[PDB]
Amino acid sequence: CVQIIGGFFTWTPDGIPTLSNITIRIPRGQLTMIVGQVGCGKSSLLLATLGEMQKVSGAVFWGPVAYASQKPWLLNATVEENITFESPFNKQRYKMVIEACSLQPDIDILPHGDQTQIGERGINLSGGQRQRISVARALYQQTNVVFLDDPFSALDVHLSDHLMQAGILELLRDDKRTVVLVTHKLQYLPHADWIIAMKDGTIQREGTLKDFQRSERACTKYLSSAGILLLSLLVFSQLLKHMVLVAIDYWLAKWTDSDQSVYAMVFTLLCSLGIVLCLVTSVTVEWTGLKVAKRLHRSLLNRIILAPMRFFETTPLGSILNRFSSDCNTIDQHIPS
Amino acid sequence: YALMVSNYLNWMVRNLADMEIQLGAVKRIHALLKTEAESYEGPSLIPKNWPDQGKIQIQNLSVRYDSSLKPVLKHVNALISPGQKIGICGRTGSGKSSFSLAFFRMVDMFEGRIIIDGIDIAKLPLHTLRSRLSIILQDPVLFSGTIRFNLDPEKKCSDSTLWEALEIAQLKLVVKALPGGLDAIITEGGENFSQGQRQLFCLARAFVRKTSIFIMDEATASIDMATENILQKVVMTAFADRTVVTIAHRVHTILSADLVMVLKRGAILEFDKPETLLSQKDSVFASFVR
Ligand SMILES: Nc1ncnc2c1ncn2[C@@H]1O[C@H](COP(=O)(O)OP(=O)(O)O)[C@@H](O)[C@H]1O
Ligand SMILES: Nc1ncnc2c1ncn2[C@@H]1O[C@H](COP(=O)(O)OP(=O)(O)O)[C@@H](O)[C@H]1O
Ligand SMILES: [Mg+2]
Ligand SMILES: [Mg+2]
Repeated sequence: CVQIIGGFFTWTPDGIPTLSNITIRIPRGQLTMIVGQVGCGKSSLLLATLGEMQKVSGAVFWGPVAYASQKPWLLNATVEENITFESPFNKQRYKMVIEACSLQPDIDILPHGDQTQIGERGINLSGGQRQRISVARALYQQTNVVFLDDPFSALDVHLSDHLMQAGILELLRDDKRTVVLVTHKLQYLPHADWIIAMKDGTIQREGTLKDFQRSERACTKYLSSAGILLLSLLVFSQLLKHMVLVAIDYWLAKWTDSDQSVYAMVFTLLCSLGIVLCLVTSVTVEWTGLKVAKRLHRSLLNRIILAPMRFFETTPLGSILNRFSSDCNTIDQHIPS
Repeated sequence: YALMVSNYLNWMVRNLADMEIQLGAVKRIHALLKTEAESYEGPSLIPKNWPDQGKIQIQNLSVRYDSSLKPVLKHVNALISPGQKIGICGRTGSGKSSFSLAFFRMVDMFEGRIIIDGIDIAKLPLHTLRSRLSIILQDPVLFSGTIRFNLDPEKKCSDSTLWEALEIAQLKLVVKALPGGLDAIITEGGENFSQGQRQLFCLARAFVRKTSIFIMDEATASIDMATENILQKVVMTAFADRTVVTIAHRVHTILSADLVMVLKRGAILEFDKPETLLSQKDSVFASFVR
């Protein structure tokens, strides 16, 4: 049984708390409905019971616990993999978990009948599909205690009825596992053994039901954005500088092995020409880089803004963002040098 | 020059390889630029203020998410009188969220006609169509910043207006209990607010928008029934002089409405009288569900 005596914790090293004086006993093979208004530490009680949040002052006792959180998540893998979760496959077990989760028809409707590569976070899945998949994961695994954090938000009346009747009452209660399910519906109350009413982080009443009811194409546009006048000046200045550099060295070579003032003036003139031309080259290169950077970014953002929702759902968002950041950083800081 | 180039050769080869890699980077940017076919907005009905009369009518409507794929809606026909609350029901995959997304022209393969006060998209760009309605989603999103930025990014509201909008949306007490009431720092999602509170903040956006037509896709998704009933009563008393179309998996909310339509496998059917709509189906789709 899961035991808690003297619950007390807050979400900081120091601060006013939301967990205050919680006492709860959860015997095995028993259903427990936590209920209460919005913001009554239901998920927080679930996480503190999970040991993920060790209370400041209080005792809590009960292991590897399966758990489907209030905001589900999927792995970069296949559906079968998201439901196995490193556990070996089973012929009847997997089919039972699938046929209890109201998930086989939708799975077979998918483009790949199974092993469909679930996109990042599950974009190519619907709202209820991801919730059903998370519940299937938490329901397929072998463990004692299962926490279900509102697994009925993104389901209708009929799917919720079938799922609660098949998996929670027939499949879970079969092996006499322990179930802590937190939601708010009508059908579930007459089925559970314990009821826990929360209010402002405190347990209002406590116990079983009866006692509770008795209680009170790429470089072209790049060079065009660079500018047909700027890159041309860049190439021209580069070539001119290098012509000056080679010429001064050749002239000096022909002079050294020997109109001395003539050569002196020529050398002094070329030594200023070289620096003028090179300075011009560097300035032009930096200007070109900046222009490319900002025109490309402005084009990118207004190309993404004018996109239809089908394109946003279709495209993997991780690729969009990583291309954005990596490419823009490379262009801003690696392309000029 | 020989001793110079004997090193600058390897240097030059390395620089050329680097330029090639960076140019492939630029090429993937340019390939990303030109997709997302225009789908752009493109002035006779704009100069006239958008009518308050919420009379709408959809005739022979279909909808397809992807081009040349299976149809989601089929032979949709419905009408809605001005200033009347409209309820919609149906199972999963029935097409309610598709109905809402097509009401905003978010699905690019619709067939039929959508008339709103003798006015349709025949002379209107997409912006005036994005400003004419209000919509609350089943998927609550909240971007970081302050509460003023989530409630009104346009920054065109007085503090009393937002305080009243929160006190009407049943959210005032949990706002007052935070440091920096209207300036508390919100992070993307997080646990600063539970799912129900995010739903309430979406409701508050809807409150402050002050439009003529409302769409409510499961505002019941993560709200307790005890608070949800009184919240719906208050939201009906508040938005009395405007049309609201709801899709909730709660039975009582559907029950309180006058004109309720049930979406079928592909189609719909409308019914009005609460005593007639419950025995005409031979007590199958709306009575025993209640
Ligand atoms: N990590 C956190 N940081 C700050 N506040 C939190 C955190 N987690 C929970 N809370 C507060 O405690 C309450 C927990 O509410 P919750 O149990 O999740 O509601 P529900 O179960 O109905 O969705 C919320 O009101 C929230 O303000
Ligand atoms: N973004 C999408 N891309 C492709 N198909 C979709 C998309 N959204 C919904 N569908 C399909 O439309 C059908 C029902 O639409 P939907 O609006 O999701 O109904 P509901 O709101 O009741 O879940 C489903 O069979 C689903 O496969
Ligand atoms: Mg919760
Ligand atoms: Mg939906």
